[PDB]
Amino acid sequence: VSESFVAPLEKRAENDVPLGNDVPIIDLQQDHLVVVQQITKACQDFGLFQVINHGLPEKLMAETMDVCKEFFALPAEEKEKLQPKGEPAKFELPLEQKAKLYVEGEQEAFLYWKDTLAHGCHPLDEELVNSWPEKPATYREVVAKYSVEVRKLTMRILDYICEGLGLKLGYFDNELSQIQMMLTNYYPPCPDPSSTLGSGGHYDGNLITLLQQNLPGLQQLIAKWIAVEPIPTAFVVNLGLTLKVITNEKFEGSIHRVVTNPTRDRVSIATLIGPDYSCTIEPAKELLSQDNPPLYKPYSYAEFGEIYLSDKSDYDAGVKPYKIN
Ligand SMILES: CN1[C@@H]2C[C@@H](OC(=O)[C@H](CO)c3ccccc3)C[C@H]1[C@@H]1O[C@@H]12
Ligand SMILES: [Fe+2]
Ligand SMILES: [Sr+2]
Ligand SMILES: [Sr+2]
Repeated sequence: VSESFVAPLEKRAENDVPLGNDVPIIDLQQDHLVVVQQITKACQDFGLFQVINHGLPEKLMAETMDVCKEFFALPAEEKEKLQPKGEPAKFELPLEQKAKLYVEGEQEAFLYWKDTLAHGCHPLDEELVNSWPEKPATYREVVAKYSVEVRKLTMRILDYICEGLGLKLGYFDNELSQIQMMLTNYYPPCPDPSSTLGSGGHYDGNLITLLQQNLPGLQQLIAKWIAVEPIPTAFVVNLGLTLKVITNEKFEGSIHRVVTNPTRDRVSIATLIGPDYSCTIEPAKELLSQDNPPLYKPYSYAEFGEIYLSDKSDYDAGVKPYKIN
């Protein structure tokens, strides 16, 4: 492969990462309190779990994966229409909600073996959807329905989390969940998987992420890496760095990466929900005491975002400047 994609030695993936047998798989059609308790335990101990019987239509999950795969099968001439000034966009602020193709990497500078389609999804209006891909013809109809359903499920999970923490229901149903970025990630086959990464190890910087996958490649850091079993009808829930801060580290964030495959391509669909760039992030005051003093000072989400997107020297580089006590 091109030297551009060669990861530094220490960041390269080992060839035989074991299945995470202890990744919680949570049935949302259990009794209400059982769901609250199992979600709370997974958030406290792991920061990554799967949800099944989650109420989002399996047909809609299949139709969305279909139209996302159809998008990445489009010819160059169509994909150029989402490359500002002839090039993929960068994950840097301002992060606009109009649809673009994105390149990603670390600055021993290297690129991730990944093409990403990203756009905002909330609130859904004519202007936003008109900024989405024109092809395939059904993308806008399908992804509009998908985005509304994934948000519905994410807000249910956040309210289970509220009940587990002892926060009032709807605590996150405000500026803290105003941004909904849908990242469709395309990992083409890689001739040298031993040297490349689909994505380096990271927390998602936002509040919470729901991830739809049907093929292997997602791994979690627990410093042992484990493989997250693809369940095509499930969502992987990744707790974000923002939720780690707001819970005053009562909850773990998900540190995850994606490895490349030499033979087959992979598409994943990540719905990243989190604060507006104008938000102030701090540990929830309702949970603080002399026994539980704040571990972070209040900070600008915009200021955090700039560091999070640029500085990859450590997983929590984004929040290091705001650590106290
Ligand atoms: C692999 N990268 C990581 C970093 C990057 O994430 C983002 O762009 C999110 C989008 O809301 C973001 C969160 C907080 C602040 C700013 C930006 C793109 C992908 C994704 O998995 C994360
Ligand atoms: Fe991620
Ligand atoms: Sr180009
Ligand atoms: Sr347009």
